Amino acid sequence: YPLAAWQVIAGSDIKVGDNLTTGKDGTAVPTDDPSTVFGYAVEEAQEGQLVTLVIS
Amino acid sequence: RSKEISIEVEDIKDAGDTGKRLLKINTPSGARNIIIENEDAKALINGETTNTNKKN
Repeated sequence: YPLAAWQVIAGSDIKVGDNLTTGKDGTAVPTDDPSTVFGYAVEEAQEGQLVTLVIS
Repeated sequence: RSKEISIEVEDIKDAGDTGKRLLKINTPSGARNIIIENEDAKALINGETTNTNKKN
């Protein structure tokens, strides 16, 4: 059901607007390397917390 | 929506003519054929000289 945004567990400290990629064990982590980017956060999250991100 | 968007050599808008020929080339011999214009010098570098190449 093509979603514009996902709720994904954070693998590390994510700030608002950070581009996200896969981390270890399927968690989401910040990235500065385009092509690994699958979306970006619209929420801030510590570690192991869920974070809403918009896929892009 | 894919993962990599593998561009082609001609997508690189500020590549030079020799630069694009080199990027496309597959072997060192092909690269030498692009780079060395003097046929006698090319023959020396290829380790394959005729008597005319040697005189020149």
